[PDB]
Amino acid sequence: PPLSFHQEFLCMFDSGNDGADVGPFGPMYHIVGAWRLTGGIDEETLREALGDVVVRHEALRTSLVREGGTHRPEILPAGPAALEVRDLGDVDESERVRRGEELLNEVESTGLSVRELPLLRAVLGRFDQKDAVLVLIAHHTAADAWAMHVIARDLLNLYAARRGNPVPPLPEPAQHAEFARWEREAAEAPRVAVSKEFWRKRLQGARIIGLETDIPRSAGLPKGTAWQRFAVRGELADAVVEFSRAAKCSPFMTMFAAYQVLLHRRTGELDITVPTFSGGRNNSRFEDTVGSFINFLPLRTDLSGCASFREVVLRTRTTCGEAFTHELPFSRLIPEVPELMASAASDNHQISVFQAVHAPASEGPEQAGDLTYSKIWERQLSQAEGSDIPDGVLWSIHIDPSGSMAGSLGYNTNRFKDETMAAFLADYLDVLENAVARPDAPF
Ligand SMILES: OC[C@H]1O[C@@](CO)(O[C@H]2O[C@H](CO)[C@@H](O)[C@H](O)[C@H]2O)[C@@H](O)[C@@H]1O
Ligand SMILES: OC[C@H](O)c1ccc2ccccc2c1
Repeated sequence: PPLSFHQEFLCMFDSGNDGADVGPFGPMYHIVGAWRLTGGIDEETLREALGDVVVRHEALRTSLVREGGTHRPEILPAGPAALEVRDLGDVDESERVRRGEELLNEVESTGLSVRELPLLRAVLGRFDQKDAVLVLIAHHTAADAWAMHVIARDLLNLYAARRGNPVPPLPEPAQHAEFARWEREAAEAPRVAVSKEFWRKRLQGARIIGLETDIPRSAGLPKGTAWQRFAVRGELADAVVEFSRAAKCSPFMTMFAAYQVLLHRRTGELDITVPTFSGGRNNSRFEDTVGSFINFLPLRTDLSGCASFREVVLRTRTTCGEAFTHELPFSRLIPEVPELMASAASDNHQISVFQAVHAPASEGPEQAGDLTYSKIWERQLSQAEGSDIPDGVLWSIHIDPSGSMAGSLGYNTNRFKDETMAAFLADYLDVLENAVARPDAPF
C-alpha cells in the first residue's frame, strides 16, 4: 500500500534522516488507551486474544521503513502474542486510581518502534483477582483514538469467545489499505475541484497562528513532549454543555471559540486560523477499521467586530460547518495555499492545534462475556516526557456524553517551559469560565 494522506501529512512533520530517532516515525509517536476491567481474567487467553487482534487488523502489522527520504509501508505476518502483567497491589480505590495513572504514564514514557513489530503492546495492571487496568499502546501511525476503541472492543470480544462466553459475532472489518485506496479514488471526483476552489479563496492570505516559544528552534535542545492534564470541573462543564445546547452549537465549538478569544488576548490577532483534527471517518464502511484516519483541518475565523462571546461561537459554528462540508485531506489542500504554514518552522514560533477526541460514544460500563470494561478518560497526573507531538502544541479534549471533559495540553519541552504552559492552560480555563458565565456581555 502507499502512505495514506494522513501519513503523508506526517511526512511533512518528519525529522528527516539526520541522527536522531524522533518525530512521528520515531518510537515516541504512540497513542494509549486504558480500560478498567471488572471480573476475573485468564491472562493466557487474553494474551491469545491480543494475538487474534493483531492478526485481524493489517494496520497493526504494517511497519513503516525509511526508504530514501520517505517511508515505505510493509504488511508483515503477526509476531508472537505478548502480554506484560503487573501486580499493582490490593489497595483502597483512590490508591488504585493513582497507581493506575502511574502505570499509564510509565507505559506512555516508553518507546514503540514503527520500523518493526510489534506496533501494539499491552500491559495489564491487576489490583486483585477481579479488578485491573488494561493499557494498550499503539504506534500513532497505525491507530487513532477511534481505532483504540475498536481494538479494545475486538479484544474483549475475542477473549470472551475463546473463554466460551456468549458474545455477538464481530463484523468482518475493512483493512486500512482499502481505505487508503478509497480516499485516493475519492480525491479524483469532480466535487473535489469545487472544494479546492472554496479553500483557495477562503484561506487566501491565511497563516496558521504561531505561538511564541520560550526556547528557540535553533537552540537545538533534545526533542521531548510534556502533557499537562486536566479535568474541566463539573459546574463548568455543565455550563458549557448547557450554553451549547441553548446556542445550538457543539461543546467543541464553544471550547474552540474560547481558545480563539484566548489567542486574541495574547496575540492581538483578529483573523485567527487554527487547525483541528477531524475524525476523518465520515465513511462508515470503515468504522470497524484500525488505522489513523484523523485529518488536519484549518479553521479560519474573523473575530473583528464581535460584540460578545456568543457572536464568537456563532462565527465559529459557521466556520466549522463550511469546513466540514468542504473537508479535504490536508495533503491535497495544502498545495492550494502553500504559505498557510509559514510560522510552523520559524525559529521562535510553533503552531497549535485544538481538537476534540473522536471516539465511539458510550454510556457507562460495557460488557463482553464475563467482563465489564470502561474507558479511562480522566487522567489528572501530568507527564514530563510522553507521546511525541511532531512539532507544535496540542490542546486535546474528550467530551463525554455525561458532559464531563478530560483534557491535555501537550507541548515540546525543547521549545516551551512547563510554567509557561501551566499559565497558558490556567488562562484558557479562566477565559472559558467567564465566557459561558456571561456569553452576551460586551468586550
Ligand atoms: O486527549 C484527551 C484525553 O484523552 C487521553 C486519555 O488517555 O489521552 C488520549 O488523547 C491524547 C491526545 O490525543 C493522546 O496523547 C493519548 O495517547 C490518548 O490516550 C488523555 O490523557 C487526555 O487528557
Ligand atoms: O493526534 C494528533 C497528533 O498528536 C499530532 C500530529 C501532528 C501535529 C503537528 C503539529 C502540531 C500538533 C500535531 C499533533
